[PDB]
Amino acid sequence: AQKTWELANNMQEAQSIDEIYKYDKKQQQEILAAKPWTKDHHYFKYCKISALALLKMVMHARSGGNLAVMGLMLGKVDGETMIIMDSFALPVEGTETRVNAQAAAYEYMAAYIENAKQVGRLENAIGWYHSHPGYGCWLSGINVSTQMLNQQFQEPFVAVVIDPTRTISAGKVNLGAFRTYPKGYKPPDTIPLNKIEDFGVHCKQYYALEVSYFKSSLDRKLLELLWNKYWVNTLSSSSLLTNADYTTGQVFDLSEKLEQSEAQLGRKSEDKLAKATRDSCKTTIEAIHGLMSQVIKDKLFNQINI
Amino acid sequence: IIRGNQLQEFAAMLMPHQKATTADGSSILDRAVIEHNLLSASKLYNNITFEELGALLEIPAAKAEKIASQMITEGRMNGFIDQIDGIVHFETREALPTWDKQIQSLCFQVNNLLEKISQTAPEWTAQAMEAQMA
Amino acid sequence: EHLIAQHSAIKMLHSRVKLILEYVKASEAGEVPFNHEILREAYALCHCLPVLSTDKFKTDFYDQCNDVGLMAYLGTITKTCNTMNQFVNKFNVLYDRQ
Amino acid sequence: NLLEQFILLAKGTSGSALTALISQVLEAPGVYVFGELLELANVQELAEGANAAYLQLLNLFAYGTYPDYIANKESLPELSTAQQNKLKHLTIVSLASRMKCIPYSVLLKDLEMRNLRELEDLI
Amino acid sequence: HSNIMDDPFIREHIEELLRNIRTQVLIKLIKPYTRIHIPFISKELNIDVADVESL
Repeated sequence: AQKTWELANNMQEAQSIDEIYKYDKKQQQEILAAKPWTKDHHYFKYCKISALALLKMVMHARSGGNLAVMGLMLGKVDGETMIIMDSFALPVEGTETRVNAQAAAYEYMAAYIENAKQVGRLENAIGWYHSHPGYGCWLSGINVSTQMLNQQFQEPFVAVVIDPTRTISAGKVNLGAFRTYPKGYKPPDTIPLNKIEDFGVHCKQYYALEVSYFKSSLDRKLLELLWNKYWVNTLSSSSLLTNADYTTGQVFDLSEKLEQSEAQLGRKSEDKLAKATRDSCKTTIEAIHGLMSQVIKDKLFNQINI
Repeated sequence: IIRGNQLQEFAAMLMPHQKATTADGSSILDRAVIEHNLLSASKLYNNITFEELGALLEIPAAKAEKIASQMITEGRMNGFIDQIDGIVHFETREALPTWDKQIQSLCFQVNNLLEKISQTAPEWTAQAMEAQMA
Repeated sequence: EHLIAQHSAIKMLHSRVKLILEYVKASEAGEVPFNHEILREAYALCHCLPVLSTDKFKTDFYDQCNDVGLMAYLGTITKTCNTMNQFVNKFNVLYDRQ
Repeated sequence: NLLEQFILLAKGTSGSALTALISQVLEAPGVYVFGELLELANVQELAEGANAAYLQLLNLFAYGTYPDYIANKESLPELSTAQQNKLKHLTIVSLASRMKCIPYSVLLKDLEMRNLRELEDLI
Repeated sequence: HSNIMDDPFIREHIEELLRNIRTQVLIKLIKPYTRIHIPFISKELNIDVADVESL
């Protein structure tokens, strides 16, 4: 590998994967002083949840069984993205449809944050999460009310809803990050029927962020080196067939976005053509990545022994 | 696949009401075993003609097709029948999914073989791993 | 970020195969005792190495390659159109004929 | 593990008694690789005498196939119906290792079959 | 012929029947097949070849 891969890993220095784990205090102070989310309202669109935070939240949600559980999530912000670096449980007692956090959670919050600041946890609380055991991931009326209350005073705040029952029964995590609109502000204007069917009655009162996950380099190495079923599943992952339907849906809404961009460019100020081009480049890049994986597998397995 | 010669000792112990012919010359016993044979034969074949299907099940050409179409439409077996050329297609693999399955099996054999290597001569395996750096 | 994961998986497979080959060579030479079952399983592993080299597989692989090529073409066209719009917009305000 | 049973009973026997055990090995179902049995006093001294025919038969069952048996049918001893089925099964295994899509023409010629239906029953 | 094809309310509606049952038999029969002979359908429906094509 010599010079080629010597600086390509450089374990002495944090890689580009571990960049997000560094906390810049000055940048955080500058962004919270500027308050760019006050002018717009659909500002934050992405929620990046760390692997450990997602694992802890999922395990807490499942530990409650059929009873609701809740906790807080630490993190920061960067541009239009809300990054969640950790999560921590609350000592609350709830029923299958109601969790209150009466008097032991509020002392635990402050005491746990004070304890965490002692051992080098520079992040502050960024959100609150609770579980919906068996009725989807959505914001109820009181959930919307408390989200408004948290957002109006503690400005950066995202509500995460988990569903342990569907997570277990489907094999994939069911999670959703949401943000709400101010009281009596922004009433913007087959869709409504399904929208009220899967969301609550307050469909227009809150919006859903796009949830993505990340992990560090050490986490990636430990995970891929944990079991033998992780490199076997990489050499036979077979993309372009596991998620072909997602690709077709992306092409469809790409076509809709291209039509909108064509309509806009013929004559609020968003430059839709650039976003459509970015989406097209992204989906084409996933397609080419899948083809590269197939080519590598063919060269590795088929082209051996005549 | 159960042939008709190992069931003679089973039909003797059956209760008298279970040995009732269905007015077609075939008893109850050699109707469930026919359906079982056909369902098991769909796990060894990708397609089979009517004449050959009626060679291991008796029922040469006219009743094997009727039973085969009867098992389908009831959620009992997967397949479709091409009556023009007389062939029943059970399950066809799509090449590329088979390629990934065989890759998974090949990697499984690699892991299992190395497991026996480290289980038979553990002292040699440790020396080999350290020497892999050099 | 993707080729590195592929590289790590291939490196793990390469390490396993290298260790198996080293054991086979040691059995050939004499350092380790002759284990018939292990060598039989190694022979079976070697006999399966040309994985699915049939003509139908080749046709399906070519179909997949052509589909990805067309998906790349439609989208290379989109990027070129976006750059074209950008250049036209930048050119209009400079060489305006008013 | 079944071959290990015959191996221990064959650790000391020699002559006609040992050769009888060889026939039982080829007749026992589930014994398809005779690897450990072939590294015993058999190969050490069995190439001389009237029992050398069975030694050639054991080598044929471990490395050879059914076509390799027709060519030297005169030298090799007769085979019972149970033993012939095992030999035909190993012929299919050998063809499977070379190619993963075996045509019916190759199987019919090698196994000396004439009816397509009875070939599929064997497979 | 003395209890069914006597009143006008059953004899007139006996043609809507003897066709719904034949249609449902036809649908279930052709479920597993992909290429099926029309004369074969005629035997299973006890009607001539011409009427099977019309159905």
